[PDB]
Amino acid sequence: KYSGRDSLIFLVDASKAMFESQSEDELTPFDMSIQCIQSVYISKIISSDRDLLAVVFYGTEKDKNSVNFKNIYVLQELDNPGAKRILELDQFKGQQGQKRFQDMMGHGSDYSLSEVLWVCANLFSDVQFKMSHKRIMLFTNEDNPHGNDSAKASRARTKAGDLRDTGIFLDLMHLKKPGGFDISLFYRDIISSKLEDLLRKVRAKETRKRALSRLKLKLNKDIVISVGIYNLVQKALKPPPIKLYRETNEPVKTKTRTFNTSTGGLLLPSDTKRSQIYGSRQIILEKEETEELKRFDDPGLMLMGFKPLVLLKKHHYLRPSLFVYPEESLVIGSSTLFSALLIKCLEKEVAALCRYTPRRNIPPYFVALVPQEEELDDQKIQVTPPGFQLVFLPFADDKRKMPFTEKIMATPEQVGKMKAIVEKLRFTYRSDSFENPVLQQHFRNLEALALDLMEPEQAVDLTLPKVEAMNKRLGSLVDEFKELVYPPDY
Amino acid sequence: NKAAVVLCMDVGFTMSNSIPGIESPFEQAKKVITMFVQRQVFAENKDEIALVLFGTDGTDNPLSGGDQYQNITVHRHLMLPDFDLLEDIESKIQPGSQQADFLDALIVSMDVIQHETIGKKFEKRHIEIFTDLSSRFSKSQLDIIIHSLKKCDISLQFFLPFSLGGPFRLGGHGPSFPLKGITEQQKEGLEIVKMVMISLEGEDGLDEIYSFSESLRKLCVFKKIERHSIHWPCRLTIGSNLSIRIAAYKSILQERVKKTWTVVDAKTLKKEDIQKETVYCLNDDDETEVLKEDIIQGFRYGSDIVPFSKVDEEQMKYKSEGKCFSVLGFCKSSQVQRRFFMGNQVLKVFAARDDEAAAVALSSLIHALDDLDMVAIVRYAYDKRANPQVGVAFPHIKHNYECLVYVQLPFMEDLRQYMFSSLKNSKKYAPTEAQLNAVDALIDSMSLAKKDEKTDTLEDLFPTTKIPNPRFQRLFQCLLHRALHPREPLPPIQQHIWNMLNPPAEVTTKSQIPLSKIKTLFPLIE
Amino acid sequence: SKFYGELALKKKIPDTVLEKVYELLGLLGEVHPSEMINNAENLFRAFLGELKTQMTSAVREPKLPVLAGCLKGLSSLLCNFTKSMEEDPQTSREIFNFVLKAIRPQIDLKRYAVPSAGLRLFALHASQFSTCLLDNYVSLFEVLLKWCAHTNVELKKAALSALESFLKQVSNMVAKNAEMHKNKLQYFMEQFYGIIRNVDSNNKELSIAIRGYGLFAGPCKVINAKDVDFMYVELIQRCKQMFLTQTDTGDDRVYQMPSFLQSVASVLLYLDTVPEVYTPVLEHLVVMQIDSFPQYSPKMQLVCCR
DNA sequence: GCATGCTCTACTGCTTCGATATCG
DNA sequence: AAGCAGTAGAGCA
DNA sequence: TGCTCTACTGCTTCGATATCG
DNA sequence: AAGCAGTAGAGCATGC
Repeated sequence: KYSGRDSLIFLVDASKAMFESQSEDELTPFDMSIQCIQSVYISKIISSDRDLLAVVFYGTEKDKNSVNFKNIYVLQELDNPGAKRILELDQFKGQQGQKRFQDMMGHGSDYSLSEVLWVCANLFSDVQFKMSHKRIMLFTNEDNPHGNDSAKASRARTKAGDLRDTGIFLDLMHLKKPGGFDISLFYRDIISSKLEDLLRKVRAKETRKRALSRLKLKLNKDIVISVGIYNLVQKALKPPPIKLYRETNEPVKTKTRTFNTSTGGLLLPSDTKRSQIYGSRQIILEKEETEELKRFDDPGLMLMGFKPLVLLKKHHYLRPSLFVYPEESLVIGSSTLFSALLIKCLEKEVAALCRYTPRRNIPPYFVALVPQEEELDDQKIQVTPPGFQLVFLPFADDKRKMPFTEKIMATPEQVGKMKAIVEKLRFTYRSDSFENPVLQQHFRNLEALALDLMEPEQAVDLTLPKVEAMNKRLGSLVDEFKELVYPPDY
Repeated sequence: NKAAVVLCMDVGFTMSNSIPGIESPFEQAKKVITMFVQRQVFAENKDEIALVLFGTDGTDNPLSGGDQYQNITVHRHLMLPDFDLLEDIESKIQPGSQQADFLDALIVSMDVIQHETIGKKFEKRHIEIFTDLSSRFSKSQLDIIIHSLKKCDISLQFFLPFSLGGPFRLGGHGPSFPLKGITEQQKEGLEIVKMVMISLEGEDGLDEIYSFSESLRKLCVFKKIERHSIHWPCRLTIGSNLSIRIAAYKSILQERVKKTWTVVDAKTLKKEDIQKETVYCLNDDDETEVLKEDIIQGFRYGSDIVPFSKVDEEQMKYKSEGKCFSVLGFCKSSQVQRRFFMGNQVLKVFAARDDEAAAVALSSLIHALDDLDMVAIVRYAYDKRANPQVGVAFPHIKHNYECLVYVQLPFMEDLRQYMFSSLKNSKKYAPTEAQLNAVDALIDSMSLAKKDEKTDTLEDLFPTTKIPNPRFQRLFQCLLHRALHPREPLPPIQQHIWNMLNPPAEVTTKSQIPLSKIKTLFPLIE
Repeated sequence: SKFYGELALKKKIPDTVLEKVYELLGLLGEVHPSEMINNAENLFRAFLGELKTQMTSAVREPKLPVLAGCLKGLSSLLCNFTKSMEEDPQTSREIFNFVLKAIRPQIDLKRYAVPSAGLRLFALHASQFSTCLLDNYVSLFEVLLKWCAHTNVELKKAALSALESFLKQVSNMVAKNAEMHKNKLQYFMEQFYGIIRNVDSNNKELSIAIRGYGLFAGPCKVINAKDVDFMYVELIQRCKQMFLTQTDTGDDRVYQMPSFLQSVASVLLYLDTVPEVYTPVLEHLVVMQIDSFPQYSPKMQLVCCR
């Protein structure tokens, strides 16, 4: 589903022991859980801001819900992330926050059972949108809540079977009571530890999958194939700057007009023409003629023969390259021809040339279509799309020219020294992780007025190089590498 | 700067010659010249054009004796061209020819440029020369005019007719001469202009000559007339202190027009009697129309809207301390792929000037870097207003120039990656072997590259890097027609446009029976 | 002033509210035309400019419902501010060319909204364009006689009204001129002959034939004064053995009397030298009409009394 | 045989979000 | 609407 | 008389504006 | 471009 969304219930344990400091003086797992919750909401307020969230504490003294069972108390309903809801969730830190929890509910009772899974299910059974993922991240520690009676455990695993009947997926975050894999108890016929990822690897992203265009390619005049033209380097920037009326915190929604032929009144857009002026002579047109003269072809792609992959140099480009793929929605069974043409293009290295008009009215541009094949292994490592890529070519006034009158020689001694320098400064390039300085400091600067913690967190620059960590990686060959064959000496 | 372009025009006797059975060359001549004039007027550049014409039945020349300077008409002078010259060139479709010579047009035009060059700066000049190379000429003076053309510091480009020595329309990625298109005057004139052009320039003189066929589909009408580019100086740094002063120029960019459509109301044919404005109107309710000093530039956050309009972000904005061209590092892996380039312009960091020991140091740098797949990851910015961007610096070792070419790169906010259903392991979408051989015959018989001459360097026609773009051309000719023909509807687009923009139909005739094989072999389409 | 300032802003309104604001600018001009006496000129221009920039264009499908809105808006505005051809034979024929393009069929599409608007435009107002209907009457009659057999309830009786107003408008104009329209009169009368002598089903072709026959029995008495006398004899001799003799008592063919009676009245108003043999047939006819009441329908139940 | 009671699915149109040409 | 370096006219001389 | 400022200036950068699928 | 609903030309069963 495209406009479908994903829910998330955060279940927090507070009966006896997770409120304990583990006889330590570093941190309590309760405030660790509240750290994780506040970080995932401060991430998904700008990353994926239409998911459905909820947070439920179980086991305490009071109970407020819609079914009125004991030891189950919620604070938030399934909704969008609300900045007011996180400004009321941030107060549960420190000793006074623990005291605030203790004097608004306390904790401790003969706590829940199957019934907290029941209130999760009836929390899911009410919201009328579309659902795709339904995960429960439970925050608990112990490995036998059925430490005295077997009917509790039997009805708990039967209730988990009935929740996996409709398939609601729960996978807890186990706390570090041994710091890892030692307490491997019988909490395994319910589900099918790592928290630094949730703490800081979700800073500012966006997620979407649309299509941007659904065109057709014509080979001769009668070979029509239906393709979709996706974009894969979105070139994002900041959300738009809304205008606001001053005091009452409201938008403006301004208007515009045109009038005043030195008589006053109001003129409609029906009496409007366009013009161009050269000195004295002005060529006058109507707007229909202005939009008419940019008409050269139908919307579509036009085949113009083939080419081998040797002349289209990577010096040539003008556009973020798109991606194209066949769909069996318009023309029935065209992926068969596409799979055959893909097979012979990857077997005979050939790449096509085409003429492009994407929208319903546009001057053409020449494109080249390059084949591409997937890569895979056992971990579902799907990293490259099977299909075609569109490189865009310039026409006439783009390739300018330099004055061209410069040529000097060199002498082969510096090749090995430069090899030593590049092998000192050698690294595999990346897989990700060169995040945006301006956007990162902007979203943290917005966060500073959002949650009013203290101040702008200075978002650390990453585009700069570590000058000392390449100074000491280099060494004292800098001055000889300057003046080994070229001394300035003023 | 400023240039003084000269044109030489022949509508002489053989230019009044008939067809071969297809079309006349005189209308091609007038189409080429009117193309040059509309581009060099509608470019709004600062330049002087002069035209000279021979092949009429009059005599307009300050020197004219007998047959020496006979029918040599200096119709035009070195002025800024306007609509008057194109009015004249769609008022000169008459053949109307008496003529004897075409060599002396060059020297009378060069002499009137000698008598014109007073005061202004003319660093460069070009003449485009349109003789017919088949009428009678004379062998009177050659050494003086060769030395004058070598010494005048003015470039020249000559224009042959459509032949050199199937359905040729104007030019369509096809043949020039039908079966044999030469006479004896064409033989002696072509070998004489070949020896003059060889002695003038040399090897580029083999291609310093153009017909009407492929000079229509190439911008070789523009050579040493425009200013080259704009110089960019900076200082490259590697590590702490490897500051080398480096010059750089821009390259291929998505070109755009430089004229604004102007709003004109009806009944006035004017602009200044139009006030176009916006009103700041708080609606929300029954309206209370507000002023501009109520405006908090509020932003969106989740489910609310927050202030910090203007001066707060002027305080806590982002800086990156001036211009910078640093090197992050290098990478020996060739894992920067072909599909992540993401740039609205590409750069050539080139050299410096003024006793370029710095540029021979960069020549040493790139003559080291060129041997292996080791690239550079440059951090670039322009000023404090500019934004920082990392990108690839490709090596480029060539004959005359040694370049490094810089392209931008994505950040890990611009990538997106989602799952696709692959097609190799299919249960319904398997193509069979007769259909495989059909598409193999398709990709055979629809090719464009051909190899020959026993050296196996590739010969490929249809270069979609020299073909001009149709958009500003069609806009310019539609402007000219609505300027002169005062109330007619807009014409159809011209046929030499589609002559430039059409494929060679012989590959379609080669693969027509494959297309029938596809239609009769493959399963259902629609 | 508010709903005239409202539509001159940027093109953002999704066209179906533009339909109702056009019709409101019309209806507001229909009722109370003593407040918009100085600003009823430019509403013509704001309807017409939208008509041009919606209709004359060689690109994009025409915005459909805005045309129906603007057309019935001009229908509401054409009363009380009539710019007829008697002082301006330019804007009138301009509006007529626009409405002829609106009724220009050229295609067999569906959801007949805009030619329905054009039909009732030509119906409810027709006398404003005197001089520019005397040459395209074959074309108008052809497209209307195609539209009256559309097998649609809401469009057929909207076509009939434009048809009858067209005949009633051409009648006075073919009367008041001098002797030049014998071809037009004979062409109309011979097409009415060829329609009254079809025998398959078409009751409506028969009725429109009788109605035009009656409306043209008026201006025939100009020079001849004999064809008038042959007329009404043709009428009774055709009418009597069509409902009074048989299909009189039990049938479905009694839905036709007001046509015959309106025609007989229209010839008898300006007839001279009465025959005085057929009035004992005329009496049996009209008493059969007064008897034949309760198997009727309103909007026919009122014109039977008419 | 003309004017009503009763179903009916394809067409079109508005909203939501995202992408690209534009004057300054 | 904002900045950055090139390129012909003043001011002390 | 040459250097040193100096208002302009082409030309570039995002930025709010407009169009559409 | 996705999607979301609701009108409406178009037929069937029925009365006077």
